[PDB]
Amino acid sequence: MGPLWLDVAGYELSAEDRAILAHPTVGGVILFGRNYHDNQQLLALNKAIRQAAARPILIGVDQEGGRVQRFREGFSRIPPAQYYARAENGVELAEQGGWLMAAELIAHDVDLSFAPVLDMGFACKAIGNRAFGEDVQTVLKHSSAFLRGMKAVGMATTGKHFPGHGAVIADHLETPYDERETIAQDMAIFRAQIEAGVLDAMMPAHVVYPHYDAQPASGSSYWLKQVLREELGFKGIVFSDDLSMVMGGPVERSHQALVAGCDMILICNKREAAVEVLDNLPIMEVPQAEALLKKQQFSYSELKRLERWQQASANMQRLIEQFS
Repeated sequence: MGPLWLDVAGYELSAEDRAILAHPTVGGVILFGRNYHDNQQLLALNKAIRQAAARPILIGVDQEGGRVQRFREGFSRIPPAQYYARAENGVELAEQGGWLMAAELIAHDVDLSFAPVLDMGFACKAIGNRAFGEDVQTVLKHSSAFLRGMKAVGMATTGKHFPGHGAVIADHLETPYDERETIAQDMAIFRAQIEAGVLDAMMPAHVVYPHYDAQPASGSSYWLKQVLREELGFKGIVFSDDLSMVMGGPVERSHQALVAGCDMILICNKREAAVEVLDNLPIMEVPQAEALLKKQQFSYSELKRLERWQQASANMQRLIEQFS
């Protein structure tokens, strides 16, 4: 695997997608709703992706439940992360949620979902009910549960959005700011999940914490190195934010993400810029990214035979209905 995650246009690989997936700078492919028509089509495309790379490669997606579920039709609907803690059954249900979400991606040949959201609070319009809670305990208590489900089926985990996007309650510049003099609680959540060793990966917030550092966390040496590696001893993979959203052109920016301390970089919704990176960036391997590869393998028929799937999909459906 190389460092670059990119995307494709639709339901099937084009000639150009194929030539690009064979380039050793690509490490992974991130799928969106636009790449999903139906269960069999999804399987066929993921099979075509792995085939064109002729080498291990990652297939990722943002499948959190609720406001962010790329694949809905033909899947179990997963509730907003927020709901779990509102049932008096929350830990039990969050785990089922995480297990069901993870299990079904895997059943369709996807390695990982970019989750869980470890942000605190609901006031950030963009995070909202994507968060597990408004306080450190609620959040830790329920995302640990979601985390454990993911891991039970062999799915690598990704805490986002470090060091915490849940209080970004402002908005007329290009980059979002969070001007608190301290974000100690928001970050205590990432710290504990790191210490417990339950995250394989971490996605940084594209947010400036002016009290701390001038750069957006996703592109900040302080946040990704001093804080994330040195102060917290995180040992997993570090993603960049989508490098499409100062620093220079595509290849200039990627280079900064990497120097800032990202192990991998995402370039979405801009094919020309991904290609510019493939053509001009010196080749680097990210072998430790092998750790994100899904660890189990099964089909959707085999899965739908576990009592566990039958309970979980029934229990998620009613959890959703319970809080319309």
